[PDB]
Amino acid sequence: GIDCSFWNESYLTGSRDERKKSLLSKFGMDEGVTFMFIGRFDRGQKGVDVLLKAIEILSSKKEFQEMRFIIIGKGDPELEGWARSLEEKHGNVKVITEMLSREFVRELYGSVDFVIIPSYFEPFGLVALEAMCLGAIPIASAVGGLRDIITNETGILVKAGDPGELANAILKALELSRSDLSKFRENCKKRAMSFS
Repeated sequence: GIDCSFWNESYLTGSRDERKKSLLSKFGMDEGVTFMFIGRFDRGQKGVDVLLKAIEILSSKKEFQEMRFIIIGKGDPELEGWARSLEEKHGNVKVITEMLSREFVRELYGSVDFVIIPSYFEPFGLVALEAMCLGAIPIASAVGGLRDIITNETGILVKAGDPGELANAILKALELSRSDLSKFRENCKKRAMSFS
Protein backbone atom coordinates (compact mmCIF):
# COMPACT_ATOMS: atom_id res chain seq x y z
CA GLY A 1 0.00 0.00 0.00
CA ILE A 2 1.05 3.59 -0.70
CA ASP A 3 1.70 6.12 2.08
CA CYS A 4 0.00 9.27 0.75
CA SER A 5 0.81 11.05 4.02
CA PHE A 6 4.46 11.07 2.88
CA TRP A 7 4.09 10.91 -0.93
CA ASN A 8 2.36 14.18 -1.79
CA GLU A 9 3.29 17.60 -3.23
CA SER A 10 2.58 19.54 -0.01
CA TYR A 11 6.25 19.12 0.99
CA LEU A 12 7.50 20.86 -2.14
CA THR A 13 8.29 24.55 -2.62
CA GLY A 14 7.03 26.79 -5.44
CA SER A 15 5.85 25.47 -8.79
CA ARG A 16 6.81 22.46 -10.91
CA ASP A 17 8.32 24.71 -13.62
CA GLU A 18 10.43 26.51 -10.97
CA ARG A 19 11.66 23.27 -9.34
CA LYS A 20 12.54 21.65 -12.68
CA LYS A 21 14.50 24.75 -13.81
CA SER A 22 16.47 24.83 -10.53
CA LEU A 23 17.11 21.09 -10.62
CA LEU A 24 18.37 21.06 -14.21
CA SER A 25 20.56 24.15 -13.60
CA LYS A 26 22.41 22.27 -10.83
CA PHE A 27 23.32 19.69 -13.50
CA GLY A 28 24.42 22.46 -15.89
CA MET A 29 21.38 22.03 -18.12
CA ASP A 30 18.80 24.53 -19.29
CA GLU A 31 15.06 23.72 -19.33
CA GLY A 32 13.82 20.64 -21.20
CA VAL A 33 11.30 17.80 -21.00
CA THR A 34 12.78 15.74 -18.18
CA PHE A 35 12.72 11.94 -17.87
CA MET A 36 13.95 10.19 -14.72
CA PHE A 37 14.96 6.62 -13.93
CA ILE A 38 15.44 5.40 -10.36
CA GLY A 39 16.46 1.81 -9.71
CA ARG A 40 19.17 -0.81 -9.44
CA PHE A 41 21.53 -1.10 -12.43
CA ASP A 42 21.23 -4.79 -13.41
CA ARG A 43 20.98 -6.93 -16.58
CA GLY A 44 17.43 -8.34 -16.42
CA GLN A 45 15.38 -6.82 -13.59
CA LYS A 46 14.92 -3.02 -13.52
CA GLY A 47 15.83 -2.46 -17.17
CA VAL A 48 18.50 0.24 -17.02
CA ASP A 49 20.03 -1.56 -20.06
CA VAL A 50 16.82 -0.93 -22.03
CA LEU A 51 16.86 2.76 -21.07
CA LEU A 52 20.53 3.21 -22.00
CA LYS A 53 19.94 1.50 -25.36
CA ALA A 54 16.92 3.78 -25.91
CA ILE A 55 19.06 6.85 -25.18
CA GLU A 56 21.62 5.62 -27.72
CA ILE A 57 18.83 5.16 -30.30
CA LEU A 58 17.48 8.68 -29.67
CA SER A 59 20.86 10.44 -29.62
CA SER A 60 21.06 10.72 -33.44
CA LYS A 61 17.75 12.62 -33.51
CA LYS A 62 17.40 16.41 -33.29
CA GLU A 63 14.57 16.00 -30.76
CA PHE A 64 17.11 14.41 -28.38
CA GLN A 65 18.35 17.96 -27.60
CA GLU A 66 14.93 18.82 -26.16
CA MET A 67 15.10 15.89 -23.72
CA ARG A 68 16.81 15.72 -20.33
CA PHE A 69 17.68 12.42 -18.62
CA ILE A 70 18.27 11.85 -14.91
CA ILE A 71 19.48 8.30 -14.23
CA ILE A 72 19.72 7.25 -10.56
CA GLY A 73 20.93 3.91 -9.17
CA LYS A 74 23.86 1.65 -8.46
CA GLY A 75 25.12 -1.82 -9.18
CA ASP A 76 27.34 -3.40 -11.77
CA PRO A 77 30.65 -1.53 -12.50
CA GLU A 78 30.11 -2.31 -16.20
CA LEU A 79 26.59 -0.84 -16.18
CA GLU A 80 27.67 2.16 -14.09
CA GLY A 81 30.56 2.64 -16.56
CA TRP A 82 28.11 2.60 -19.47
CA ALA A 83 25.81 5.17 -17.80
CA ARG A 84 28.83 7.37 -16.98
CA SER A 85 30.05 7.18 -20.59
CA LEU A 86 26.68 8.41 -21.92
CA GLU A 87 26.73 11.20 -19.33
CA GLU A 88 30.12 12.33 -20.65
CA LYS A 89 28.99 11.93 -24.29
CA HIS A 90 25.67 13.79 -23.83
CA GLY A 91 25.27 17.09 -21.94
CA ASN A 92 21.56 16.34 -21.43
CA VAL A 93 22.29 13.17 -19.40
CA LYS A 94 22.91 13.16 -15.64
CA VAL A 95 23.88 9.98 -13.81
CA ILE A 96 23.84 9.59 -10.01
CA THR A 97 25.27 6.25 -8.89
CA GLU A 98 24.03 5.91 -5.31
CA MET A 99 20.94 5.57 -3.11
CA LEU A 100 19.09 8.77 -2.23
CA SER A 101 16.72 9.29 0.72
CA ARG A 102 12.99 9.01 0.06
CA GLU A 103 12.72 12.76 0.85
CA PHE A 104 15.15 13.50 -1.99
CA VAL A 105 13.35 11.03 -4.30
CA ARG A 106 10.03 12.72 -3.42
CA GLU A 107 11.37 16.13 -4.42
CA LEU A 108 12.71 14.68 -7.69
CA TYR A 109 9.36 13.08 -8.64
CA GLY A 110 7.76 16.49 -8.02
CA SER A 111 10.37 18.18 -10.25
CA VAL A 112 10.55 16.04 -13.42
CA ASP A 113 8.09 15.48 -16.29
CA PHE A 114 8.18 11.70 -16.64
CA VAL A 115 9.51 8.73 -14.67
CA ILE A 116 10.69 5.81 -16.81
CA ILE A 117 10.13 2.41 -15.23
CA PRO A 118 11.55 -0.06 -17.79
CA SER A 119 11.27 -3.10 -15.48
CA TYR A 120 11.39 -6.72 -16.62
CA PHE A 121 10.34 -7.78 -13.10
CA GLU A 122 8.03 -5.59 -11.00
CA PRO A 123 5.66 -7.47 -8.67
CA PHE A 124 4.43 -4.43 -6.70
CA GLY A 125 5.17 -1.27 -8.73
CA LEU A 126 4.82 0.90 -5.61
CA VAL A 127 7.40 3.16 -7.33
CA ALA A 128 4.85 4.01 -10.06
CA LEU A 129 2.28 5.01 -7.42
CA GLU A 130 4.85 7.13 -5.56
CA ALA A 131 5.87 8.94 -8.76
CA MET A 132 2.17 9.40 -9.68
CA CYS A 133 1.34 10.84 -6.23
CA LEU A 134 3.87 13.59 -7.01
CA GLY A 135 2.64 14.31 -10.54
CA ALA A 136 5.44 12.52 -12.41
CA ILE A 137 3.94 10.77 -15.47
CA PRO A 138 5.01 7.11 -15.78
CA ILE A 139 6.43 5.54 -18.96
CA ALA A 140 6.62 1.87 -17.97
CA SER A 141 7.01 -1.76 -19.00
CA ALA A 142 3.68 -3.58 -19.10
CA VAL A 143 4.70 -6.03 -16.34
CA GLY A 144 3.55 -7.20 -12.91
CA GLY A 145 2.00 -4.47 -10.78
CA LEU A 146 2.76 -1.73 -13.33
CA ARG A 147 0.04 -3.19 -15.56
CA ASP A 148 -2.46 -2.78 -12.71
CA ILE A 149 -1.42 0.76 -11.72
CA ILE A 150 -0.79 2.50 -15.04
CA THR A 151 -3.67 3.33 -17.37
CA ASN A 152 -4.05 5.14 -20.70
CA GLU A 153 -5.36 8.13 -18.70
CA THR A 154 -2.26 8.25 -16.49
CA GLY A 155 0.81 7.13 -18.45
CA ILE A 156 2.43 5.19 -21.26
CA LEU A 157 2.90 1.43 -21.24
CA VAL A 158 5.51 -0.34 -23.38
CA LYS A 159 6.61 -3.95 -23.99
CA ALA A 160 9.39 -4.94 -21.58
CA GLY A 161 12.88 -5.42 -23.03
CA ASP A 162 12.30 -3.37 -26.20
CA PRO A 163 14.60 -0.28 -26.51
CA GLY A 164 12.94 0.70 -29.82
CA GLU A 165 9.44 0.79 -28.29
CA LEU A 166 10.81 2.77 -25.35
CA ALA A 167 12.57 5.28 -27.62
CA ASN A 168 9.26 5.70 -29.55
CA ALA A 169 7.37 6.30 -26.28
CA ILE A 170 9.92 8.88 -25.11
CA LEU A 171 9.55 10.80 -28.42
CA LYS A 172 5.76 10.62 -28.06
CA ALA A 173 6.02 11.89 -24.46
CA LEU A 174 8.32 14.75 -25.52
CA GLU A 175 5.72 15.97 -28.03
CA LEU A 176 2.79 16.20 -25.56
CA SER A 177 1.25 19.65 -25.02
CA ARG A 178 1.39 21.37 -21.60
CA SER A 179 -2.41 21.00 -21.41
CA ASP A 180 -2.07 17.24 -22.00
CA LEU A 181 0.77 17.05 -19.47
CA SER A 182 -1.46 18.81 -16.92
CA LYS A 183 -4.34 16.35 -17.52
CA PHE A 184 -1.97 13.37 -17.14
CA ARG A 185 -0.67 14.77 -13.81
CA GLU A 186 -4.21 15.34 -12.52
CA ASN A 187 -5.21 11.76 -13.43
CA CYS A 188 -1.98 10.39 -11.93
CA LYS A 189 -2.62 11.99 -8.53
CA LYS A 190 -6.29 10.97 -8.58
CA ARG A 191 -5.45 7.35 -9.40
CA ALA A 192 -2.58 7.17 -6.88
CA MET A 193 -4.88 8.63 -4.19
CA SER A 194 -7.52 6.00 -5.09
CA PHE A 195 -4.98 3.28 -4.19
CA SER A 196 -5.36 4.78 -0.69
